[PDB]
Formats: sequence, structure tokens, C-alpha cells
Amino acid sequence: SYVDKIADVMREVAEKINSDLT
Amino acid sequence: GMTDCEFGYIYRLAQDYLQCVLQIPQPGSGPSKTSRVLQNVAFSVQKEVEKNLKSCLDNVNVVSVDTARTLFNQVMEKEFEDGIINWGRIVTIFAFEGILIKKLLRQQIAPDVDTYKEISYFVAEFIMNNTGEWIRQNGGWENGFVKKFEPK
Repeated sequence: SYVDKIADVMREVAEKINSDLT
Repeated sequence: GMTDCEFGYIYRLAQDYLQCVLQIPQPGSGPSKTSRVLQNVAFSVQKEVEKNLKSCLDNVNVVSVDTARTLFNQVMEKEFEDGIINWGRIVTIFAFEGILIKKLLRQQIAPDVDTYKEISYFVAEFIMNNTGEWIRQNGGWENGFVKKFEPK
């Protein structure tokens, strides 16, 4: 689904945010 | 505090962020320190998500609040389907409502002055009911999010 493509980018950026804190 | 996971506080956060995106800060001394910290982090995320989804989002015409709500709900369900909650994911919720309000600004068929309040509302609904317990257990906004994301 096209929703999956959006959610995938959201998941990826979210974990970059968590890791980028350090 | 522990009660900042209740609806009213989260709604204010969601509304504050959309008012920042739309460049209509409301009069007063300004938003809370939570909102002030959230606005830079969420906007940085928003610009990156907009970049990484330019083609995908250009193929979606967000012509109404109902379209925005249904899309928001579907994206949120997929994003959180693995059961994982963390501050990065919560920040992306705010970034996504900023994306939606920008697309509504260009494509909404019947604009209403309270559109951003309607978007903020169902955003706060989702945050509270789907992440509120995790937020509370991790210090809430003041003792969790701000402590981790504020300048050192």
C-alpha cells in the first residue's frame, strides 16, 4: 500500500532521531 | 508533570506546532518550554520526511480534513504496528501533522479557519490513546522529552 511507503520513511527517520541524540 | 499525558496538554502541543508551521503564533509570552523544544526537533524531522517522500506525497491530494484524518490514521497504524514506542516516533507524529497542514493549505477544497484545530485534535487523540502510557512511564513531556532533547 502507498501508506506503507510513508510509514517506512517515518520509522526510519524516527530511529535516526533516537540514535542521533548521541 | 505526570498529568501532561492528558488530552489538554497534548492538544496544546499539537496546536502549537501547527501554529508554528502556519506562521500564526498566538499572542502572549509564548509557548511552553516543551513546545519550544519540540518545534525545532519536529521541524527538522518534517523537512527530512518531506524530502524523502516528495514523489509519494505529490501523488496524494489532501483535499479535505477527512482525507487528512484517514491518511493520518492509516500512516500511524502502520508506523506503530510493531508495538514499539519511543520519542523519535512520537516526534514524527508532529512532523506528519505539519506535512498534512501544508498540503491542505495548497489543496483543501473547502478551507475553514479552524482546520488546523481539527487536525491537532485527532493528532492529540492518537498520541494520548496509543502512546500516552509509554510517555507517562518515561517522564512525560517535561521530565522525559524535554530532558532528552533540550540543549546541553
